[PDB]
Amino acid sequence: MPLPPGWERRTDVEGKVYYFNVRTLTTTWERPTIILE
Repeated sequence: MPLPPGWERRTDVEGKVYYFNVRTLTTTWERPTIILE
């Protein structure tokens, strides 16, 4: 499960990891899939 450029994964104080699509500025609990359009 690769992370295409423009994807970052950040951990919150809760110990949770949220995924941020930097390209569209989206904060989601969805693992970076093989390309997202």
